[PDB]
Amino acid sequence: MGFEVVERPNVTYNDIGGLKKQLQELREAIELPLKHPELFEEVGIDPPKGVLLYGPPGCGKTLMAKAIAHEVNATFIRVVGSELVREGARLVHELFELAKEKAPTIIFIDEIDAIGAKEVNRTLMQLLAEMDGFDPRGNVKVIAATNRPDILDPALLRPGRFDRLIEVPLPDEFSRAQILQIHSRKMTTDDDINWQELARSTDEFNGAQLKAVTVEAGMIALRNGQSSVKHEDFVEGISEVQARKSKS
Ligand SMILES: Nc1ncnc2c1ncn2[C@@H]1O[C@H](COP(=O)(O)OP(=O)(O)OP(=O)(O)O)[C@@H](O)[C@H]1O
Repeated sequence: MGFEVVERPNVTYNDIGGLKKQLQELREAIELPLKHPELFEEVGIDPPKGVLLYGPPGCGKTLMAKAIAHEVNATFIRVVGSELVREGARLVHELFELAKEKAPTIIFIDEIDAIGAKEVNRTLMQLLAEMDGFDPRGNVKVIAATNRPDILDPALLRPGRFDRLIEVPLPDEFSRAQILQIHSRKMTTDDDINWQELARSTDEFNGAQLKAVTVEAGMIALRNGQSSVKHEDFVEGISEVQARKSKS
């Protein structure tokens, strides 16, 4: 095993709420040079080998990464940084070898800070070696995620590495309403549902907690033997997810 391999992920840009601007930057960074690498050679600019997504948990970094891979017909391989801390230089190598074999590939490195906090450590040094190894205009791209871009060893941020940075922030009020709608699409909801009030009531929620709200709302409707989900069900679901946060 070692790291998640997904032959072709079934996630699209329509599954992502809000994030239009940051999704566009990532598409311009990875999708454009994959679909039309010849343009980047004509103009004489090396596209980025690594894109670092940063921001708080559950705001859709992983989503975006899977969605890119889908659009561009690539394999998606995921490693978790905290799992790479024990060996593991060997594992980073096997990762990039496989990724080349199953190319086109999108490598997603979660929690990169676990490995690259600031003659460097042996696992981190493999990541550096592997990225200097493969060339841009090539068809293996790396995407990394972290809370703390400030705590990263500046060696990761040097040219030819993760020299393209995108902030993936908490959803704004409009985004939150989209996120709830998106995760309610498979589920019959009343016409009388006020998505925008629900969005006002979820100040500081992330995408994962908004999805969880949809899930509890659906579960409350079930326990009540309803055949559709009511506004008051979403309001109780918000209240439940807020309770769980408090129970870290
Ligand atoms: N903008 C969004 N639109 C739709 N769903 C979202 C969004 N953000 C988060 N979610 C939901 O929450 C779940 C977790 O999100 P995701 O794993 O992408 O967050 P993250 O930024 O990768 O956090 P981390 O990598 O630190 O765990 C996803 O499965 C997704 O379904």
